[PDB]
Amino acid sequence: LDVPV
Amino acid sequence: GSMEIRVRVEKDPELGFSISGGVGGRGNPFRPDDDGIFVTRVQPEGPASKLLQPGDKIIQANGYSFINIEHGQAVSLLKTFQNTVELIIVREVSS
Repeated sequence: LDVPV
Repeated sequence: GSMEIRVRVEKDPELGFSISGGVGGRGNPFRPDDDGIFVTRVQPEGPASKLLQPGDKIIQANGYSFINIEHGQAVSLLKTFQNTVELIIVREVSS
């Protein structure tokens, strides 16, 4: 899972 | 080939991109062997529009090294910064 920043 | 690029992104209130990778992270959609922090998606009308692209490897942010940084530490840094974030990225470029 990628992480939105 | 590769190149380094300075990229300024102004939080509004997010950076408008996602990351994956890091030491202790689950890898990245781009390179099996690299423990680095990679940009994986960029919001098209978000703050990073036209400046970042999927596959960009973040190696510094506001003067903090991201080289072999742990996953949780990278997320913490990026989320904790306010206003402007000055990145250095490594971009792969077509031969």
